[PDB]
Amino acid sequence: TARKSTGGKAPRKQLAY
Amino acid sequence: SLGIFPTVEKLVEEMREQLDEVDSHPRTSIFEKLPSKRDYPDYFKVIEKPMAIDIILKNCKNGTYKTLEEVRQALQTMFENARFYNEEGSWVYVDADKLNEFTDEWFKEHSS
Repeated sequence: TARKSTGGKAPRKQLAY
Repeated sequence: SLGIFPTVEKLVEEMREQLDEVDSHPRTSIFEKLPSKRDYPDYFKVIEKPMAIDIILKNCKNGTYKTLEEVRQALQTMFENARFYNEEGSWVYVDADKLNEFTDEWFKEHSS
């Protein structure tokens, strides 16, 4: 699947805390 | 001596040639180096053993990994870290799974 436009990771939401 | 570096460098080049079908990004891109501790400090508190392609290559050159078995486990850890940290179906998660399927085939051939 296409890369996120900024190149960032895709953490699960709970791990973004 | 270079130990197993020549063989693992070949594996890494083959991995880098696995490109996404839509945007052609190499599936290795996000695994080349560890996440920045500045950008993702909490990654280092949830992932017990960080691993990336640069570390695997350096470990082969410095003798820390002397066997393909060791590299196999390092890659397994790297992919497990990505499947734990990133949303299922995200670009990072899919790249981990596609690369893991590729490396599994390569290790099978090198264990035949």
